[PDB]
Amino acid sequence: MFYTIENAVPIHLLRTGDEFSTGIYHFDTKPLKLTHSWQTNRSLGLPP
Amino acid sequence: GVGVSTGTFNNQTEFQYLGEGLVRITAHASRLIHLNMPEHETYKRIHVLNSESGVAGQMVQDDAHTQMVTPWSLIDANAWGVWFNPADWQLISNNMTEINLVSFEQEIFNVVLKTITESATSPPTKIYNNDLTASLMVALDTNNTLPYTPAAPRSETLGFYPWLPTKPTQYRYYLSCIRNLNPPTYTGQSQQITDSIQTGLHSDIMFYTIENAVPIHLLRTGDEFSTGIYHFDTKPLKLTHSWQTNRSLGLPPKLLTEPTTEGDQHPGTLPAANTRKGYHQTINNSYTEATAIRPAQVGYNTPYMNFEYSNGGPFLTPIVPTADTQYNDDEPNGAIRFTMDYQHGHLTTSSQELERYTFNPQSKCGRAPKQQFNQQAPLNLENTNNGTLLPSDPIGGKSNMHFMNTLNTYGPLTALNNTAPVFPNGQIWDKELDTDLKPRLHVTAPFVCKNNPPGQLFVKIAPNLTDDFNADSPQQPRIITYSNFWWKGTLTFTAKMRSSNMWNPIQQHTTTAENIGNYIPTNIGGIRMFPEYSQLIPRKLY
Repeated sequence: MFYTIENAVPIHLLRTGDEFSTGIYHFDTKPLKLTHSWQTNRSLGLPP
Repeated sequence: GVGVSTGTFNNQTEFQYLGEGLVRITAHASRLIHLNMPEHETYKRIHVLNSESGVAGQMVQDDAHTQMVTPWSLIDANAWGVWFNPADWQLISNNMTEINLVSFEQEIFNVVLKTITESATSPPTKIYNNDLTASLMVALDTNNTLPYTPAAPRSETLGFYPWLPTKPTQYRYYLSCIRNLNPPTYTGQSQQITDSIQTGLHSDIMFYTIENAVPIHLLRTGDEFSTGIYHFDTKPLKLTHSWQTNRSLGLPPKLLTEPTTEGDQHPGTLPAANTRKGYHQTINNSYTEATAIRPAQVGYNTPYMNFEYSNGGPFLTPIVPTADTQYNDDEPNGAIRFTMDYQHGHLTTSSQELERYTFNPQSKCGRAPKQQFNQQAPLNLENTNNGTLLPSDPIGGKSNMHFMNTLNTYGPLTALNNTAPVFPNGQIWDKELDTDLKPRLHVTAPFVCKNNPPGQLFVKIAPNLTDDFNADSPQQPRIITYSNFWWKGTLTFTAKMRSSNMWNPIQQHTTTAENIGNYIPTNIGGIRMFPEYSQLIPRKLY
């Protein structure tokens, strides 16, 4: 697999007075939990 | 509303048949519940360390952990025995190909609270009054804030009998442990086993309170209460068993010699190996059945009797329960041994308490490790004691631990089957483990709620304070009180009828003059509810 920036993507030239901006990408991602579980098999269900 | 009944008793089993062959199995279950006044009005955080836990070998016997003992009692009816009776089961399993959870609703009624006054006038006489005004506390954790604790796996469900009263159990959940058992031992050896436990990592402490997380309804004799009407979102359950194994998948090799004499004795002949044609997931120009291309892996060996150890301690690594092979193995095939109770089957009368009985699902998948084996590099029909691992080879130097004990064959190619419904002690639905990645099924029960599971029903007798104040003191004294209140639940399923496709008749559970005894009372009033196979209808797999 031999890729080339030049060969696969259009390149913008920028002089001091120039600017550039990504569009606005939207993610499609499974939300991330900010909580931790603790229970282990020895802690699941109805205690004897 | 003192002298008026709030609800109604009904323990009928309605089987509505609809178009295209579906059925609205509606199970009504009523039962007279009895509740005693909680003996310790507080929330206790107890540990548990058994002498047995800290001994050479007896590690498997470890019972350590921490309990949050609440003053509340729980009403769990999640267990087949609650809803159906022997006949019901026979019908459903003998004729439905699949069945699924639909709606469920409980209802508590005809509450009655009772005071008990002591009269030690010579012989200890008991006087029973009615505290018309006292109340019965009821709480419904709709959102499941309180830790889920199915009763079924500890036969602490409601009584599988409509004509017999029953008791709800003490609600107590698990709390973080920091169990220590280093290091494992073996029956004989002398070593110093450290056996400790200290309430888990602070960051993992979960201390719930019925009072703090759920609104509680007070109920006086004339009061009533009812769950809404919960709807399940569950993967339908198959009531049929597969049989085909990898040695029974696809196009059987064509024979060249059909027998000429009656009897399963005389078989047919297959052309020699070599001359056979087709795919091979091996090199040798000879195509054998054991070594033949199959769609996938039906079943899989799960390292058996393996004990894993995480914070809370050591524990057995669960195995998907599937039917045993002709070499009744069980333990490696996750068989499930239930223990009955004077209220969940098992002759009410019998002198000995509880019953045994192990269970084996019908779907054939399981294995017979005492048979399995491995060969090296280019296979080679005709082993090399050196290039062949056997079911009797010493692993890691121990003369009885063979490779199978450590062998795990799970893979993308694995095709597996779900647990089976176990009438009656079996659990029915189950909450899903809130982990980022979920399990493909549970062993506990066959139904796992995709959404939020039905709510836990809590009960506790309202403290009947005396005149000897409260507060400004440890444990408060109160009038001895108790309650008799009825309960009615309505569990609704959906199932499909079966149909004659093949030529031969199939399995079906029936009455033999040698078992009716089990479905008939005793000359004294004994009743049994011995468990029965389920999923007894044959099914193609490929």
